[PDB]
Amino acid sequence: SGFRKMAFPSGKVEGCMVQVTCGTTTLNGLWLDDVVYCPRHVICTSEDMLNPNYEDLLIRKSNHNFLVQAGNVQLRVIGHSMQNCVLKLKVDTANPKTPKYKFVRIQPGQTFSVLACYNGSPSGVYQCAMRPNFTIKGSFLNGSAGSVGFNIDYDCVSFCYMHHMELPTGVHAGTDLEGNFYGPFVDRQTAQAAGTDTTITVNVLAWLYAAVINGDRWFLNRFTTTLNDFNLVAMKYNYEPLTQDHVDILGPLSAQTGIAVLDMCASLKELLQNGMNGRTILGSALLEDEFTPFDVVRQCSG
Repeated sequence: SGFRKMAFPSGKVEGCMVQVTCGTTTLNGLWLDDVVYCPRHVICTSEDMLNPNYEDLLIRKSNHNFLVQAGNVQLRVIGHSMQNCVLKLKVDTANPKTPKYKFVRIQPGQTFSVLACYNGSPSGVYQCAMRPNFTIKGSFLNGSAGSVGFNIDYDCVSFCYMHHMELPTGVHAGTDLEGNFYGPFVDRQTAQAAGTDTTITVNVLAWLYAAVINGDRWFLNRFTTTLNDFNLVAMKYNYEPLTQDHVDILGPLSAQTGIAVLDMCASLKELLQNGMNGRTILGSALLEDEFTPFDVVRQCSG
């Protein structure tokens, strides 16, 4: 029993982490086969980040200007190109520790693990969600750019995030491993406010089911509700609409607990309207929305 925010084991990703320096900026790169992926603002000085012409800055750079280090060992760069907001550095040595891997672009509300790095060296791993406004609430310091987010199926690593930017409000923005940003953000130091965020309703419900499985049951009321009536109340508290697809995803958790999804919705309605009255659920005093139905199944019935 018990329930915690759990990341995937990072080992397979740790063996891919390298350090990339170009002139004076230093950050993290991802080494798969004979290519190193990193954020293109490795070629930016602090000055020209306010509005950079990436094409103009890159043309002045040689292969030899890219200093790529895998621990101690230097890696000779023999080619470079720019794909959207990432750089692909071809090296003459393929990473012997390359796992089986995919590149995927995830959906708002999905979760993944982050291996935060500095100077190519992993420092910690944590779990977070892609917010509905396409930010992530990470923990990042300066030089963390190039850290990646991922999921691990069985032996296969699905890379879904590379870190680029910190927004003035303290949330973070990045790309998939093809260099396309999530949401309307750019790797320019200008004004770019996040959209207003919302709560990931399907995740809150999954976390309520996890509570029941572990034995926190005090919030279960005796009522039921329609999907439309639930979505009217969820709208008012800034919750994402719940769809029949979300209801279908919650099915196994419903079967395991004996509680129909619309019944759990009625219980969550009451929590929304009345609050928690100073009680806790799975050790938390607020409604947690960064556990997907799959994270709940992985940790409870697994």
